[PDB]
Amino acid sequence: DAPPLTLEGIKDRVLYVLKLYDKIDPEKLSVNSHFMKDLGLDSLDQVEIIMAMEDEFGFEIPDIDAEKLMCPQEIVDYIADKKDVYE
Amino acid sequence: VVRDHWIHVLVPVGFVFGYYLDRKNDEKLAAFRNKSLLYKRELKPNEEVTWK
Amino acid sequence: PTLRWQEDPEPEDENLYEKNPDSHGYDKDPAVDVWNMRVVFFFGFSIVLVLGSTFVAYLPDYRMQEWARREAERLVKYREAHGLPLMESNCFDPSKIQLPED
Amino acid sequence: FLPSAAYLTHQQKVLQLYKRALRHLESRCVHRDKYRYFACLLRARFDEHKNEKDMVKATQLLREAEKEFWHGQHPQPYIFPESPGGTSYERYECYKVPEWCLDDWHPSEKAMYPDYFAKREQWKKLRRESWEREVKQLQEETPVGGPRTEALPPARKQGDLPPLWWHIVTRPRERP
Amino acid sequence: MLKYIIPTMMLMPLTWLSKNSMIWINTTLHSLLISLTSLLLLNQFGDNSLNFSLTFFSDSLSTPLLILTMWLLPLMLMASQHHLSKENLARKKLFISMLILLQLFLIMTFTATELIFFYIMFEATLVPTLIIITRWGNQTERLNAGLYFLFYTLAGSLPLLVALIYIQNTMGSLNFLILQYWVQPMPNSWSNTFMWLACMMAFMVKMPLYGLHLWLPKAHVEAPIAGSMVLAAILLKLGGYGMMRITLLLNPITDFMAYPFIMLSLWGMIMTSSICLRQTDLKSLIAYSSVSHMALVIVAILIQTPWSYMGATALMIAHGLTSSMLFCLANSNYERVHSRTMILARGLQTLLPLMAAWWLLASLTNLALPPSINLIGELFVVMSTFSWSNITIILMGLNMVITALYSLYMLITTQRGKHTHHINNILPSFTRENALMSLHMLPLLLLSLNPKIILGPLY
Amino acid sequence: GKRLFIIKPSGFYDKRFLKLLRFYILLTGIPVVIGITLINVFIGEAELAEIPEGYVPEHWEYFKHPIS
Repeated sequence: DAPPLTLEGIKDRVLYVLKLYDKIDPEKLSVNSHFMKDLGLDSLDQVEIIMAMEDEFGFEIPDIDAEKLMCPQEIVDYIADKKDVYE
Repeated sequence: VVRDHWIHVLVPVGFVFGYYLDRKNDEKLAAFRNKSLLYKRELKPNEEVTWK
Repeated sequence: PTLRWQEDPEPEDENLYEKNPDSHGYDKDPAVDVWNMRVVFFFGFSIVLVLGSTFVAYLPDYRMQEWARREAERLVKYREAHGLPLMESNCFDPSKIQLPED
Repeated sequence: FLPSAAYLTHQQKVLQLYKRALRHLESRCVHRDKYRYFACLLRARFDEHKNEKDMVKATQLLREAEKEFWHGQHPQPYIFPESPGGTSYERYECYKVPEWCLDDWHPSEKAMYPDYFAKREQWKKLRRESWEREVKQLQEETPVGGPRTEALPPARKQGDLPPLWWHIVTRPRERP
Repeated sequence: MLKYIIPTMMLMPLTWLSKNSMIWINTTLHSLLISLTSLLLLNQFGDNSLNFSLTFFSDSLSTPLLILTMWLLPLMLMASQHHLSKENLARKKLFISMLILLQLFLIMTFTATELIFFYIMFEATLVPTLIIITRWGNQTERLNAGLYFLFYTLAGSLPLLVALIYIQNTMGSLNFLILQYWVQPMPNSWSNTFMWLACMMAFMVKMPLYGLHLWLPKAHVEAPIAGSMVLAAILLKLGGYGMMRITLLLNPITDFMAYPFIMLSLWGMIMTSSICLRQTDLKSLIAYSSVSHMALVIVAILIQTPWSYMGATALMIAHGLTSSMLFCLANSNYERVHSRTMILARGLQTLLPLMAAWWLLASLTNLALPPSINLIGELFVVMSTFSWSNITIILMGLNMVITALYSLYMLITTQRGKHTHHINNILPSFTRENALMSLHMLPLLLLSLNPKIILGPLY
Repeated sequence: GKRLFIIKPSGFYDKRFLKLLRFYILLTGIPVVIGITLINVFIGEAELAEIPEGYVPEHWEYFKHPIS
């Protein structure tokens, strides 16, 4: 029970499940994008996104962090911290 | 090799000494040599002893 | 303006390792610790433990056990071969007894 | 009870309620489709009075929401098998050996693994090389006579490592 | 027997005229030689005791205890370094010679014939233990520990002398056979009640019974390891040995006058097993465990069945080995961290991965794992007390359950779940402590195979 | 380029102690068992006869096993 994770792979999987989400566009979907400034979605659907990451990868993230991710790059960084992603 | 160290040889000498003195004390306690009703045979065949 | 003491700052926690990585139990004298290991095993197990195990595994009949086994065998065989009931009660002879009277 | 501030806020309190109610609705509801329906219904129920300029009616509705939530929770809320309370709770803690060990080995095994221990020795020289001056100066330099916070500033000054990092970096890998 | 007395004397000037790095091999080697020398003793057979003089003799109660003492000395002597090896040479020599004089009066005490000689050698057993625990008591209340110790043991053991002199000048001499072969029953006058109360109460103090068990815990938490092992194993089972001898007299009134002490022992056994479930200071849990096992011993002594005496002496020897071992492991943990508390030193399944095997083995012997001797003892005592009364088995089984739980809590509290990761000073296990564990738990399993030796006179 | 580095406590002191323990029990565990095997394969235990007429034994010549 050890499939190897990598940074490009986790980036692709997180961007896949963000692009599959409804009320964003596949055009203006950047890695360095805000969940507050440019995507314009609210805190509620932001924590729906946080729930999507928790339900995909298989672990909770605490609410001391769920205040303050707000961008996909720090999402990738935080699952990189939970998983310690090197071979 | 005795005068090399005499410190290490002391307690077997002491054990043999205590053993010999217990032999001498039990031989001083040589009453009822055959006078029991349960352990009584004749002195046989050579020399007059049943325990020493 | 006062201390009440004058001694060393204490203690100095000596790791007994990190000067001898091959070290046995006690302090950093290198040879005599190996001598301590050799004496506490060779004169503590190699001459005490297995020899004591043989010496106490068998010895004569402690509290007359198998003597009593074979003696009871012969006595019950006698008391079957001469008809009288085995283990006669009243172990002392009632002819040699005197009850005080009323 | 949190490291950042002295309280959460009203906003994050409502938010944690939403996360808990949504998680309990997962634990209540199998088959995932009626789950998705009821989750959108719960989203609409919070959409009914999101834009109250009032505050006291908002927190009173928060308290009544907690009452209807605690009446309607689940006996086994669906805790993930990595969370505390869950199935794992440091499941492979058998091999989570701290790294102040592995230097108390006999030099035979230090000859068995030479390059790792050479690089570990230069890690420890990196640790001691910048331990006193920069780290203790940045700790006794910035804050007030009372610290009054549980964060700590980085070493943005010029060079070396942010302070108090050793037992943060050198942790077990959480699956050995 | 003087063949055992006089080399124990001649092991003392050995320690004086050996030098630095020279006392140690001499003392340890020669004490192991004396262990073989008393392993030679076991000859005892059939009809009676065996008389090693007009002055000394050995009952078969005395043979395994005497062999246990001469086994326990070199183990103890190796155990009592690394906490005094950095002290002075003359003080170290004084410590070793104190232990040798201590063992000498223990052999004097176990091989007694007359009860007055037994009493003199009883308090001669007392006086080195005092000096050891007070000089190396290693904590701030060794003062109060030694003071409580000596005043409890003397002031309990003081009228015992008067009662024995009264028996001396009302029934002739005090050889154990002439205490036997001539003893007549003594009726229920109140002077007989006070005489029985004096003798039995002095040894009650020395067991301890429940109303006088706070003698013990200060005297073990503020003692060095050598005096603690001496005190626990040899002194408590020596008190049991003394009551086992002197209970031959005064059987026609012990039935009428033994009712409060049994009930005190039973309810206090339950209370003591309860009190060692929740305390800190891990060293003291073994002490209250010892109070629990000695309460079971006292139940076994005051009921007067041969079943009871066989179970009593087996419980004595097995609990002596268990308590001495477990004190040595607690000293190992205190050598690791300078705490003595329970909740601090944690983890240690990862680190020192075979120290935990010895903790597990000691904890399961204290559980009374079933081939061991401790279950043999406890089981025959439960059988004899159920023949005593059809009701006391509630207390015995509830003792068994709470004993299981606190022994297991001792196991999985300090050595299970998570290291506190601010320790970072504990060394990997030395060869010495592993050798001490191996000297403990080879003879316990080897007697677990063949236990027909250690049963008492009523074999 | 796959394998990683486990962090063990130690192997040296532990395996050294147990190697010394098996060696220092085995050094007189083997010749004593060989000796008692030679005893009960050569020297004989005893036979089950009775007391001869007009002859007293020692306090030995009483026991089954010869080493006892």
